Amino acid sequence: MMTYIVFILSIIFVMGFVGFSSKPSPIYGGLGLIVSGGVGCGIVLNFGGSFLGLMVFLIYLGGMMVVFGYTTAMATEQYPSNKVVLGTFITGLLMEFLMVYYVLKDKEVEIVFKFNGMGDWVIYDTGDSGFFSEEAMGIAALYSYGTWLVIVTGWSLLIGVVVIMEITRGN
Amino acid sequence: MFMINVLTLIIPILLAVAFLTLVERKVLGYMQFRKGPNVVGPYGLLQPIADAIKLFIKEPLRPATSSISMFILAPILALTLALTMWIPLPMPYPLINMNLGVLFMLAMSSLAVYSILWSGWASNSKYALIGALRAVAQTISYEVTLAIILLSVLLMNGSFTLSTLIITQEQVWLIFPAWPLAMMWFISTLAETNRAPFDAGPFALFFMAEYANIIMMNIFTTTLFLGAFHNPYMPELYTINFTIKSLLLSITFLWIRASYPRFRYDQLMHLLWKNFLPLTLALCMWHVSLPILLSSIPPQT
Amino acid sequence: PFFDVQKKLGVDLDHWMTIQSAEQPHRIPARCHAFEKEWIECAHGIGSIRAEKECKIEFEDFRECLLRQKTMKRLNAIKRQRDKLIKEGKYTPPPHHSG
Amino acid sequence: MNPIILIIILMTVMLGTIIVMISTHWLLIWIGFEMNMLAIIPIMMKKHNPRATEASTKYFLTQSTASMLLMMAIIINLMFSGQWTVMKLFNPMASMLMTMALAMKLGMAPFHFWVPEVTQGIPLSSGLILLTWQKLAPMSVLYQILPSINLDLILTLSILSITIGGWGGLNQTQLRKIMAYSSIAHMGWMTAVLLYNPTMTLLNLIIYIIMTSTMFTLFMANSTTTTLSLSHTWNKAPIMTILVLITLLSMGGLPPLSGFMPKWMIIQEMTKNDSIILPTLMAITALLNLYFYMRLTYSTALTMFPSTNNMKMKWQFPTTKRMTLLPTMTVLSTMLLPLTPILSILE
Amino acid sequence: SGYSMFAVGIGALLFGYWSMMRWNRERRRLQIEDFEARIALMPLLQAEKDRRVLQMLRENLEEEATIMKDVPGWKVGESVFHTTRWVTPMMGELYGLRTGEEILSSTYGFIWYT
Amino acid sequence: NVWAKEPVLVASFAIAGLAVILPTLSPYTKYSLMINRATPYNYPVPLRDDGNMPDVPSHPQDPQGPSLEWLKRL
Amino acid sequence: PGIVELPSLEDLKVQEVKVSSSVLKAAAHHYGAQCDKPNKEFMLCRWEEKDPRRCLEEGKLVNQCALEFFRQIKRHCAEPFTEYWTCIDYSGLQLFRRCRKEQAQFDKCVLDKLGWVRPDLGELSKVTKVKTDRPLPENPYHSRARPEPNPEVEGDLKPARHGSRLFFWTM
Amino acid sequence: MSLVYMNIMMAFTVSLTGLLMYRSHLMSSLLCLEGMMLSLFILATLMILNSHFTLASMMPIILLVFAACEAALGLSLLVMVSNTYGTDYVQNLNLLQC
Amino acid sequence: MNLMITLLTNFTLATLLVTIAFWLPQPFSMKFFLVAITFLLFDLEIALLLPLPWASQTTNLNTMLTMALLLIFLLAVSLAYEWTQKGLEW
Repeated sequence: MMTYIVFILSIIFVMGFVGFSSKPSPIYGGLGLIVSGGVGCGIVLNFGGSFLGLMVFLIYLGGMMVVFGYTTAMATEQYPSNKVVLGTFITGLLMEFLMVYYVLKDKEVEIVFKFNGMGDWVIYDTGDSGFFSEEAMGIAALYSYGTWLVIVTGWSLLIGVVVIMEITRGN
Repeated sequence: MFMINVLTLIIPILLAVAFLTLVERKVLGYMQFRKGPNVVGPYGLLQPIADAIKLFIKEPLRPATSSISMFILAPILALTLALTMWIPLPMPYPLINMNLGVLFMLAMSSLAVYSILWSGWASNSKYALIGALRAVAQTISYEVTLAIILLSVLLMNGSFTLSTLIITQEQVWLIFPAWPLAMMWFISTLAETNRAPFDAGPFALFFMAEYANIIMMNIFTTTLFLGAFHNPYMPELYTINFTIKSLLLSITFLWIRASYPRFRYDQLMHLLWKNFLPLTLALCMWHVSLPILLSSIPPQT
Repeated sequence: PFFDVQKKLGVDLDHWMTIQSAEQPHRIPARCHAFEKEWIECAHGIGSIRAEKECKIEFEDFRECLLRQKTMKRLNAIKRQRDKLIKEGKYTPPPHHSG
Repeated sequence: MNPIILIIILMTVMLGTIIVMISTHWLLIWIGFEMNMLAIIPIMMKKHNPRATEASTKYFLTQSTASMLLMMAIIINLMFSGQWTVMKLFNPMASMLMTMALAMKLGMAPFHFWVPEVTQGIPLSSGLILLTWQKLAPMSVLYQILPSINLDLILTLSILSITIGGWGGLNQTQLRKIMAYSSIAHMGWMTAVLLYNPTMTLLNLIIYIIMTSTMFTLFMANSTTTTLSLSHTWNKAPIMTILVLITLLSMGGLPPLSGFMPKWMIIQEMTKNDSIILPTLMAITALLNLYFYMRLTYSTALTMFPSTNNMKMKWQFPTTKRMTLLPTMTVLSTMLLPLTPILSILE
Repeated sequence: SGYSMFAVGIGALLFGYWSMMRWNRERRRLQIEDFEARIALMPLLQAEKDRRVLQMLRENLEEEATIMKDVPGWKVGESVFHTTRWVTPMMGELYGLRTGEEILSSTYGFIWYT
Repeated sequence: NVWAKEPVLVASFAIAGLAVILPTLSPYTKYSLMINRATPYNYPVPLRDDGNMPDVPSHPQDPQGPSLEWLKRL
Repeated sequence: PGIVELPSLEDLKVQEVKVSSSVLKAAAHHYGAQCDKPNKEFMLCRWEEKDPRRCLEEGKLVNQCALEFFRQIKRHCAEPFTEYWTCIDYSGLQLFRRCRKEQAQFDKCVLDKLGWVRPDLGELSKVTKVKTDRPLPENPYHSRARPEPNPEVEGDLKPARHGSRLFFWTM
Repeated sequence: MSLVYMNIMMAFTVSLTGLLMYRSHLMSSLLCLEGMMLSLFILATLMILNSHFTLASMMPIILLVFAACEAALGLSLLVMVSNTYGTDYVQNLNLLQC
Repeated sequence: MNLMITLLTNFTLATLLVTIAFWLPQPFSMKFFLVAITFLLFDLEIALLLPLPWASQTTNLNTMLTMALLLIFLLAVSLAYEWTQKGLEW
């Protein structure tokens, strides 16, 4: 309910990554990655971020986690939580809270960097008169400039199809 | 006043779902020779509201102390998708003027597939789970076809903005420059609503999610291919004719629900891939190669 | 090896994605356009070591355009001094909307 | 496994290596490594044993995390001075992550735990193509980004690669694990020179690829996995014996034979700096990694192990394979001592 | 009736294409009128933009000259950069010490309006 | 023949073949390129006064410059 | 480094055009017709020299030209220009195709009492010359000179001195 | 220094450790690799958005399509491993020894 | 964040509804597997295709025509490849 909304969504993003990086059951991992992908889409849309951030949400949370949970469920289940997972989640939460505290009550945080501690509404553009939605025209390339690029991308996709059928018993 | 706008969106949809249940049951009763039933309530309305409170108050025979988190997240996701996804649908002036909304519709359809998978996993390792896995497959194999067909019918809009869609649909409709593509899209909507010919609790809430998804796809149909001319300083005319076309297409959706047998799953996947998917490719490359033929590329503003 | 069939055939497959200050699809600039134009025109025909020892000033200028490190440092020091003197109790400030 | 499909997959391996070589943009470097992975997985599992399945699994996990670490280093590079050119980097952390990604990509001693395992459970054609192309293609990228590397990275990984690929290797009777440990030793020998004169690195790459092609061709002529099978190939045919002799002694790096041109020219353009303790340490470890070559030779063609019969039956049927190119590669790999001023073929 | 149904389907299809072509060309005429609007309108807005950002810069430098008189170093208008060019400000040089409402309306206003 | 075996596939190949061939032979592709080129997104900048060009008209009403007319002229 | 120079508010006060966006969008083509002959001096100044705090005088001149244009449209024909912009106001995003009757009324008005032929589509295009008074600048990027050229190796080449000059293999 | 970059790089290191240390499963390891992919996607996309570097906005979409087909290959390999066994543990891969 | 307001209001309404509804009672097939991966690959190529209508206006329309037809033609090549090589059957 304040200005630091990109920071708050980044904090819940790191919350979700820890929440499935503590190695749970893989369907709970898929749930945690769904939460992380939703709030990361929120981050990239708050930088705006109109086209591409919701574009990938159709793929990343529209075409990937379905197959992930699919092959999760039909391969194995192992119906039983464990103390090591809860301990790793507590250590991840403690690392999160310690980084937040040393961003709040200090100036800079060094891993080997100098992060200026304030929610970045700045830097940001000074409202330039587009009238063409810059990133949409960006992705509206690949077709008048992307000669070699879409050729090798579609080529690798065709090879992906033939690789999948060969490994799953070509022909 | 914006939360009041939210409430005036989400209060009529529950009444819309329950009265859709009475309308589908009585129009089955006046297609197939069962002239009724209408005794409970005058012309049958107190029977749907009592059916809603009956599914509310029903004794549980309670099996449901298994996996609390997944069992509380599957119906909540299905109902929040089905209840939030009339926001970019441009009933005359939409609730949020999203710059791109049809891709947002497709993303929420895939999240409904996630909720189906979560209920299938919460169905506790069963032949019902294998049937739910087949339902996931026959729901996921049509978001290819629906997205590619949607892409080619918005290629005559030029942009995703959907107010450019209501601009394009004033002179003629979008059924005439794409009638086979709209036919295949309508069959894809029959597949995505998971109903005939294409086939634990709270059953009332997954029921709610199904019917709100159907009325979403019908309003999205009526915006996408049909409609009337919008008039500023008179939105009520567009509301009237939009509601009439959506109601007629929902009754025709019932009229195809009644009179066809179900398909075997081999025939369903064979049908999808080996009949729709090359024909979608061919109609889509022809709708790509037509604006360079007719000097009519649509103005992305 | 760094083969240059890229240059031999005369095909500009990889010289447009590459750097800023190229020809964007609509002829629009970047955020730090002129900084890279001056830096590249400084270090064009130079052997990448005296390019370090001679084109360093414009490179640091472009880096402080890109990340804006020292300018955010200055803004942060301004806000911290603002906080300590408003806690001390001097001039509840009317520079916003007034003087 | 139709021949059209095999021609397509080998053409995609060629295309991945060409896209690695030819581009001046980081995205095509990542796409080249990635397409090389995606194509080199079904050269493995040409059989259907679970050995090849688990080997492709191990290779996929290590190769893919190396690719993701590479992409992390490139995104840090664009966080700093922003352009997608293949040149000097602008962060020691980014060059650190990138050299560790390429070190996992082609094998160093903290990273080599996938190499003998993935070479054990695959046939010899897949091992040949993965050794030659997967150790050819990232050497181009290191050759392009050499002016911006912290030296302790390359040199610690190279010293450790030579000594671990030496020490691990005196305890394997399998052929493929011997060849994999030899590959690790030669990756170390190429990497240690890279900040001093990279012509030596590319020439050592050419020599090691020709040597490995001769080695795997002399194992493709007669299906052997253990040294006992090598002694039975002493018994069936005599020319395979003397060529295993000469190619093993040229893997060892002895002066009249053409495996000494890589080591000694590296010694030259290493010691025209003031590094002397590092050449003598590397070359004593080059004395060390010759012993398993020498016991291999004692098994094959110098002593004679007693052979089972049915060689009496195998004598009627001559070795009627086709070799890829055995005699040309043999005489070019072993008789190429006095053409050391073909060093300057390369600039 | 199969040939006749095929013929009437292709006829209605071609009629739809012709009408859509005509309406798209008139639509392109109207979009070129919109471009005329933004072209002829622009320099007045450019002048107002320049005056407003120079006004906030002079105000904020006077504010800094008041607020930092108790520190060593610190000249009042220190250019971070070395070259003497008008670099575009970063909205932190512009919208600083403003406390909340106006900076949320100006920075993130377009992102979560419409 | 093949019309009775798999008709929808043959219809798809036919409409696909016309989608490949047909954009060459058309009286409208050069019109498409002209319509698409002549819409100004950014500002058409003024430039320095004279190299004595018999072009670059000083008034936007002056007809000495390259303009479009075939929008209105069908 | 060298501190910045900014003009004070002794100069940065022109009486603004205090009309809103609707009427300013509606009055566009005639603003391009009568005025906007001397704005291209301002715009050429801005595009040649990338420095505001330099072309502000011409900004004052285009601002007074716009204010004189609106004073002239207030004095002469007509009063239903108010009707025209309040007709284009409530039409959402301002299409020029909704309220066209009053555009014809306004054009007949302005042809009756002022002239001012409407610019044809697309005659607010067509890159334009303008004469100036200030000179065209050298080095507008205020940067240093170029450091050093590289001494080019040219001329013919002799056969090498004794071949390789390696350990042996002389010639 | 755009503070959100700090927590996103922190999330990258979190997903990297989740990839590297992993117990008795491969689907969770591949899913953490997918999370690391998402981290690289978000980080590169915030960079390209704030820098207005418009022509090379192909990096996020091409990064994600290529690493998505990587994930597809990994799922096919996991299905092959679980086909030649009963389960898909990190255990029972103990053959083909070093 | 206004759609976040809508989403939060509908999530709270649905959550209160579900909590009232719950706190007031008063083997495997490989043929199943290939469909998901085939979905994954064709949906990735959909993600390549679908920024075509934003691209529909540019200076070089023939290059866009060529590469767009190459994209859909490769999609049809892969589909017809697995069609002829008897993969997706039952």
